[PDB]
Amino acid sequence: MEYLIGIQGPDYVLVASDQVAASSIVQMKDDHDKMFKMSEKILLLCVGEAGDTVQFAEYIQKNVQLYKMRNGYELSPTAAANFTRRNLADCLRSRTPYHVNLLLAGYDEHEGPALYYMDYLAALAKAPFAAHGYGAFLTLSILDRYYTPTISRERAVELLRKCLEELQKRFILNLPTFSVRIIDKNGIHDLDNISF
Amino acid sequence: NQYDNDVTVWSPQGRIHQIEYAMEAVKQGSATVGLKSKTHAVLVALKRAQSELAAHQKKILHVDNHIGISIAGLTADARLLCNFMRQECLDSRFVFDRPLPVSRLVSLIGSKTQIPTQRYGRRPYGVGLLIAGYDDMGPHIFQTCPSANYFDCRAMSIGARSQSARTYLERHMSGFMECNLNELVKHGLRALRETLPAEQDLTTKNVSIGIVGKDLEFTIYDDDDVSPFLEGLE
Amino acid sequence: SRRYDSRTTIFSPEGRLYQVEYAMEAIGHAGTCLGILANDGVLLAAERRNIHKLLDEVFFSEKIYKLNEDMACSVAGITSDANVLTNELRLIAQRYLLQYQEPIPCEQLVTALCDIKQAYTQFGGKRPFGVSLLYIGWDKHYGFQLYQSDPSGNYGGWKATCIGNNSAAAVSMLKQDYKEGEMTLKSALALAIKVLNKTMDVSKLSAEKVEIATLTRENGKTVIRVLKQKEVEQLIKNHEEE
Amino acid sequence: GYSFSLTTFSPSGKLVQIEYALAAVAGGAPSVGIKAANGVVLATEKKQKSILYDERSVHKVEPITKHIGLVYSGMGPDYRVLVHRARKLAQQYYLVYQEPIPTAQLVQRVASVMQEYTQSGGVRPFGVSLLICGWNEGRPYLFQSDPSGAYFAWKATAMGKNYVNGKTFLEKRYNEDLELEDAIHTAILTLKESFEGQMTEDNIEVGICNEAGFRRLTPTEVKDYL
Amino acid sequence: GSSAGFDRHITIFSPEGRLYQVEYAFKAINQGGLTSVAVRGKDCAVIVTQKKVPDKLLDSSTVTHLFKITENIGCVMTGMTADSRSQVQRARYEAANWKYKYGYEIPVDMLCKRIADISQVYTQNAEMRPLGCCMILIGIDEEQGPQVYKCDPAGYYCGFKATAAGVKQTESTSFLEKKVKWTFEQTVETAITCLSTVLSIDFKPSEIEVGVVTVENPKFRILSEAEIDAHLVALA
Amino acid sequence: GYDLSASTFSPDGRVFQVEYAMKAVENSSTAIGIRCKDGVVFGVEKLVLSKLYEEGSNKRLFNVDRHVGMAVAGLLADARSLADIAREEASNFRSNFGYNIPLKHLADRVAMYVHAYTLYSAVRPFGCSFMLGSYSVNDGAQLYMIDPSGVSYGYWGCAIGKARQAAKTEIEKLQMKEMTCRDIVKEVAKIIYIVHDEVKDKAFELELSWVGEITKGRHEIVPKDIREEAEKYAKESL
Amino acid sequence: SIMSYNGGAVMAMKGKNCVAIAADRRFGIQAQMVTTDFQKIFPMGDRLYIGLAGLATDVQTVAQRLKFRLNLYELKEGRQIKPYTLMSMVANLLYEKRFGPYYTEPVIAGLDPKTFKPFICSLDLIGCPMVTDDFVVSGTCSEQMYGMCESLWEPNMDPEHLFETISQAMLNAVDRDAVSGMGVIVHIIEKDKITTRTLKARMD
Amino acid sequence: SYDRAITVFSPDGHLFQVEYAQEAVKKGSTAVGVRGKDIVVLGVEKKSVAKLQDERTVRKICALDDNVCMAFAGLTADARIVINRARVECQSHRLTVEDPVTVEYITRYIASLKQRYTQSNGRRPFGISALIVGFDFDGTPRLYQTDPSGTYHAWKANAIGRGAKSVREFLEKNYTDEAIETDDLTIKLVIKALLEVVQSGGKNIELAVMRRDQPLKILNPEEIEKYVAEI
Amino acid sequence: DRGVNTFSPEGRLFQVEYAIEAIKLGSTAIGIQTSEGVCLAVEKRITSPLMEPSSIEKIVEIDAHIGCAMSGLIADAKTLIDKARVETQNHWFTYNETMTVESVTQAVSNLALQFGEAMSRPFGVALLFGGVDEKGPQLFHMDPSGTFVQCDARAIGSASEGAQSSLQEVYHKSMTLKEAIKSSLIILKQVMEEKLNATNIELATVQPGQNFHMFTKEELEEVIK
Repeated sequence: MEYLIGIQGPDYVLVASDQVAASSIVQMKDDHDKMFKMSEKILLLCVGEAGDTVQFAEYIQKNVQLYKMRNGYELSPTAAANFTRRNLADCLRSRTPYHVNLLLAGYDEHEGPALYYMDYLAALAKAPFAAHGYGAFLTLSILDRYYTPTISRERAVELLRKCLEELQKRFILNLPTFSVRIIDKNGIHDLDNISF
Repeated sequence: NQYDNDVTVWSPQGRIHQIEYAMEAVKQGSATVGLKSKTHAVLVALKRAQSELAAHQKKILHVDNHIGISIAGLTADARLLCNFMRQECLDSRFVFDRPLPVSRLVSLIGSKTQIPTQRYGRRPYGVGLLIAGYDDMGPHIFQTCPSANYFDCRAMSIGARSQSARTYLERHMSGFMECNLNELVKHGLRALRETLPAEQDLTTKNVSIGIVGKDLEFTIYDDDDVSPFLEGLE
Repeated sequence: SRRYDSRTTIFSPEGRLYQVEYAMEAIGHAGTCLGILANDGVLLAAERRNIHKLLDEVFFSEKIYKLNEDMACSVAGITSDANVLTNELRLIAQRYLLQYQEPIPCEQLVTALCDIKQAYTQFGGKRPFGVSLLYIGWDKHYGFQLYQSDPSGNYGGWKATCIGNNSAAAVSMLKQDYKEGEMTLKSALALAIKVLNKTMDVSKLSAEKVEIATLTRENGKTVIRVLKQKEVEQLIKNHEEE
Repeated sequence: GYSFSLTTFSPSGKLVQIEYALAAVAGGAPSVGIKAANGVVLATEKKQKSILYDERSVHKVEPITKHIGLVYSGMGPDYRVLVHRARKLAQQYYLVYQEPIPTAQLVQRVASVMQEYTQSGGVRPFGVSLLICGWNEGRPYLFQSDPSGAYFAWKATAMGKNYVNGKTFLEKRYNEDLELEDAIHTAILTLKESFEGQMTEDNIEVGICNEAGFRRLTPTEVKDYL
Repeated sequence: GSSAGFDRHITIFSPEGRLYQVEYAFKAINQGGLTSVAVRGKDCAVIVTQKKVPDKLLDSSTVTHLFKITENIGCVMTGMTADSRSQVQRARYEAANWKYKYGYEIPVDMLCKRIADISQVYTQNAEMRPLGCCMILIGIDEEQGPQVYKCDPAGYYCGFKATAAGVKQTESTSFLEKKVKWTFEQTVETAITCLSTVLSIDFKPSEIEVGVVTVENPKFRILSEAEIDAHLVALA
Repeated sequence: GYDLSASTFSPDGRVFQVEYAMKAVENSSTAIGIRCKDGVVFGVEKLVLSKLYEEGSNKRLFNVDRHVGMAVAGLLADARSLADIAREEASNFRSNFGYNIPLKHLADRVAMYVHAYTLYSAVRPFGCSFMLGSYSVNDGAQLYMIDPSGVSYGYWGCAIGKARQAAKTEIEKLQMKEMTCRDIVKEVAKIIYIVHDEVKDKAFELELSWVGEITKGRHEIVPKDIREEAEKYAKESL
Repeated sequence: SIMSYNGGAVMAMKGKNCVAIAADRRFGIQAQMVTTDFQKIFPMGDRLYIGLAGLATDVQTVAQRLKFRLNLYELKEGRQIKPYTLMSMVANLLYEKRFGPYYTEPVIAGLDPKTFKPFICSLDLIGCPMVTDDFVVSGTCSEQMYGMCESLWEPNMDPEHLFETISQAMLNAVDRDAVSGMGVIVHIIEKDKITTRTLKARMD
Repeated sequence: SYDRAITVFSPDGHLFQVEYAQEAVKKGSTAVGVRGKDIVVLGVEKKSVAKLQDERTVRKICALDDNVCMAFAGLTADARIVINRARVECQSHRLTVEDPVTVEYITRYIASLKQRYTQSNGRRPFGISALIVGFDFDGTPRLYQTDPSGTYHAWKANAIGRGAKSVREFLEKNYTDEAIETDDLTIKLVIKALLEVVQSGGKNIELAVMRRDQPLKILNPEEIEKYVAEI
Repeated sequence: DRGVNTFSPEGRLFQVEYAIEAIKLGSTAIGIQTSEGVCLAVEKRITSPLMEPSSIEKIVEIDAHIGCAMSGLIADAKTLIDKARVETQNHWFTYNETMTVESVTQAVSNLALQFGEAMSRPFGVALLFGGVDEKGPQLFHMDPSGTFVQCDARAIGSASEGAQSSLQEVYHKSMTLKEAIKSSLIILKQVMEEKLNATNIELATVQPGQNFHMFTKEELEEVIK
């Protein structure tokens, strides 16, 4: 199972994900990126059924980019999140549904930082923090215990480290490294990988 | 004038000008002769040459083991009809495990080519054909036209100046049945030669032959293989 | 079939589209429609053609149609053709809202309708829609906006513009009276009346001969309203004293 | 069928087919519509060519629903098409909203159908003008829908033969405080101005619309008014 | 009489607001050279039509203009023969379908209206011409009694007390106009007399066709040569 | 131009395209059908336009069903299409109702199909006329004729083609009602030889077919030897 | 069941010249809670609200498609929809998916736009209406809600008493339900004002 | 469905409708492109310079992607359709080839679409001509030109629209290596060429330069005024 | 006004005849087939000095063993060229072998008369197909009527009548590729309005054992001398 996590601060959004690509019992790739850049201020974290994640994420990415080309400005995180849900829900009762779980992080000029949680059935929910996968069962309570709405980005990174450390000690799966990114008013920034 | 643009428009004299114009296409094509005996069916076509450096445009085509055809008029239409005939023959072998009787195949060509003479915006096939074949009822020579009518003939000629080839065939047709293969082809070459202008002659570069019979699959003779049939002709 | 085909979507010898030009001729004789953009809102002023005494009044207006929560439009040309396009505009706006959960930006709505108009002039064999439109709206990207589109599928943004009867003369007046970035709704309403008085040829302007709609932002929400006879009558009075 | 339009724009910006459809409407039998304070009246001249015709076999005034009535001027067979389509539209609306379609909503839908015939392939426009009446939310309505698909709300109007004089007559006789009974009288009088010879109860059709619903006046009732 | 563009070729409006093609279709009804007359009685409906068969090698029995639509509905066609046959075939189908989906026999006026509606479509669509024929329907309705309906190429239909169609239609209308302003024998005699008077011909049993429906015997019936002769002798 | 389309009525109420299609039938050779007491006999004057053609080429007598024969005149390609339409109609009827289609019903179906090509600009009217003959114990002998407009009638004797008028006069002299197929075959041959032109259209072949009690309800080509007597008798007559 | 996958409860109560609509705020996937501020009650006019319980994805989809339809209706008709007309509109929308239904049971509460008469109704997933004079409930704890409503509801309650009644009904009902809760939101619809209150509830 | 053949061959071997589409291109606003060392110059006549107009809403120069820009002449409504078709093509190419399209690749797609409308039933040809520029993956400058018939060619310098011949005739004698040496020298050649047909050359001319890995950098009124001032 | 599939009184399809007229306005292309291979030369016909000569493509590769020269409406040729490329690759996929020149030409020809009212008109282009298969070097020519034929030497385009005369007076069955390449360039220069350099013409050859090879600037100059 893959792991996703998002923490929203007063003026930024912090996201992280495991970099393991697996085939049955073997880790085929240990530095796989699960984040997709839709626009300058929007990141799409996607996990789930093999094949579906990339096909779906790329489809969204191409449509988000097309919107910007046709209008001259980027779609906001909220509009992008709803566009993603609409599409996911449309394929829900079709012959080819997309079994994917995702998080949409973004920064809107007027609205600020946003974090969106979406399950495979296309239910959309805005949240201060969220996680996906089996690991979410061991880390959600940790976020509940230490998270405050005015948490700074330095404290957020420490909070993320706490969650990832818990996975190292409690989780049965081997997830040694994580991609860490932050989105704010200056765009998407790559932070150092958190490795164990 | 106002009655010669569409195929769906009947003229006041009870004619369809577009179909008559499509018959003109067949008349300008190089002549081809088709005759038969009691055992064989022969197709002889005068291969025309657009240039002095180009090859002679093919006229005789294999359709099936027992059926061969010669075309005069629009080449595009000929290929379309030949493809249709080939498919009909293939269907017959796939479903009934036997060769499609020639007469039934000609009937199928007739109905297919009639459809476009009654529909607005469609045009008639601008090609005439000579169909040689051999089946249970013997050897056959059929002739199709752009107006979807077809004829069963003892001998026939179509194309430019084929009237004189038909004139020749009319007087020599009496001794066609008893005629053996070799002499039957001669009668065919002689009739085809009549359509040519005095100077020009039948060589191995402009004469293609097609033969089918009692114990012979339809075979096309071109270039050096037609030599034997030509050599010894007064 | 070919004998009766009018061939509505073909190029003429000098590269012109006759049906499109003929539809523009029809729009030129229709009721006058004028749009003016101000700093605190936009307005639409249209001359009424239905003025018969036995006519009844029971709709929102005559030439002004609300498209969504933040947009309105005015039409000039074939009335029944305008009904078709106005209904289509409403659907386009609702479809955008269903997909992104946000109101469609003004310019995006105009562009979508212009695509439908362009399609009629290129294929299909049908006569084009004989309508010209004026759009007024507010969105979060560019605030207050004003657009005008025509039968060919072309459109453009304007500070002040006019379509319909005597629009060329109305545009001239606007050029010498519109102050870029120094206009207000009250000052725009006066200009509208002034311009409308000149283009119209019936001496007394009259409140019954016109229809005026304004679009403003009130407490974080767009407000679109058609001025009542009293307000319009008062505006005409002002011009007399003006 | 032909996929090209039969109604196109002329050099001066007109759609001649629609104008020719209006000429067919103008040469039709006279029709009057008058909106009273508590109802609407639809009156039409229905003069048969002879006494061989069965007066009670065909009607010109038709109900669309329980609260909506229709009348036309122009081509009878074209009118039948629209009546059938209007009834269908009214039922579709009822199936979805479970409430009788408001008169204005029905007129809009009928006008949309008429607009379609001025742009769609291989067809001519309808050669008829309609007068629609109805009662919604304690209020009477009177609409007119022409060949182009345009529709107007009227207080009182006339169409068909000599409609221009009928409208002038109505302007000098109609008042806003008029009652249904009074409206019925002035409606018959309007028809009388353009009528030929002897208006009986068999050569005119009258329909009324009030709070009880829309109904075609019976010949006996019409005789009393005459 | 103004014209413009293709208004005399297809069913589009002319400058006056007329449909020339529909008007030409009415002239096509008179091309056959026959006249039909339908009369409604107090408890019966009678249709009489001219029966001209001067070819002599023709099988007289197959030459007719009277048709059975359903068991209780009869009709007489006037105009182009092939157009009439297709219209009769369409009416038979419409009636059968109505019975199947509604569970009861189609009323005469509903059938006429249905046929008229199909005819209307031809006057509005340009790709097809209107039929050059006229259909008169008769039958007994449970409450209204005997019915007589007629629809034409324009898509117009109506119920009549008495009506006619064809070459001598106008004079038949006038003749019946006075008479109308009746028992089974009187209705039948009136119909035969109208036809005879307007055509100036002393009819013989095999020169006319008679169709009837009565309240006692609602089934549409065609009179035989012997039955028609009895009426012809009583009129003489 | 009021005569360019089948969907256009002329000012005097005529469809000129349908009438132009009838001209094509009048240019064709004569075909006659005679209905007697025992069955129906068909006779066609098949013109031999060339000596190169085989005997039996371009036949104008078809079998549309076991008990139904069809004689045609006009555009052969149009006629062949109509014969296929009729064959399919007969076959369809047997599948749906389980028995031999009645001739009158078959004539009605084909005529309406023919009538469908006279209403639009999209298609053109058929350029041929044909006769339908049949015989069954229940129905007896039947003979129908359908022309380009779609009208079909039953006949005692019929003729189509160029000499349709001259042939009709010859047919009226016979008392076919009480005659039998055997003696009628010779008469049909005789009439065709009389109406045949010698100056124009030189050289023709006589086509004969019949259906009745003598063929047990099966439509077929008249036996060669029986046609020999008829040809002999017709030659001597004229 | 598909209707208990996300949990949730909605109830509408009729008072004297007023209506009340309430719902839980929990959004969760099976046993795990994801958020505690999920919207289940959507405005459909000035004095007309709709509450949706059931599958979260269908709750959002139905609300969005209904908004799409209502908006077009208001523009075309030029008026605010009547409570009863909205019920029919919703039933029609749900019936279209007769064989492949939206997993949600809507609850409508409002006052008529001209007479201000209280109106409440509840529909099932197929689109069958249940117009009542007292209350309507929907969700995973409907049995508990029925119990609370049947014994607490009284006719002709004023806005204050109606608020107390619906509040107690929802609070005690959701406390006996494992997948419903995490807060309760209540809307009191009066002729002149709309009052929205969030209640102090258990978060376990 | 309308299936009438609109574009057919004429007796002399010409396609009438295509020639009529070219007539429409001649009435369009003048556009001029010029190839440079490491930047491409596009100059379009602004013409409509009304004081009540929102200039940003009617731009002739557009972006097809992040690396390709284009100018057009002729029917403006037809142009908007083609531009949007190309935008979708660029997006599709990035999701199936994992790389941006080259200048010639998008020119080919656009030209192929134009050709398709000259041989299809029920439709007339597009009434526009386009000038496509940009830089390829490596970094070389390109200048292509497509017309209504669907034929496209690469050019060093080119003009389209009204009085295109005049600007083309003058472009041969003024296009060199020294002239396109520096970036500010590529803006000099264009303007002069435009000035031979543009009435009151100055505020009636729009400008745009496409550099290396740099977005559509439209020039401004004063920016262009500098060059106009000196000239 | 007539339809696109209308026959003329002399038995010809008007549109097909008009399409052949269009071929006459096109650039001259020459094809010569010898025992050592086939060469294709086409006049670039550059309209202006500001136009890049490299962008003009009158000779293209259909497959490794087949080359193609076009003349007439170049935009219409692209549709046929792509069709031909797809045909050969489909043939390779299905039969694990190369398609013959004749087969490719036949497949491309079958799309010529497929128009009506789907193409709305015939293609206004003529094609020259040159390549090597089991029968050795082969040259085929196809025009707008759908007619295709094998030829020893052929010229198409504006000056095809003049080019043909020269071709038939200087062509023999034994001539090598070098002679053909030189001979074809000699005739091209004689019928070309402009001067024949190495930037205003196109040349390509296909020999047994060698792939389709487009001569470079340097290789043309050498031969041009």
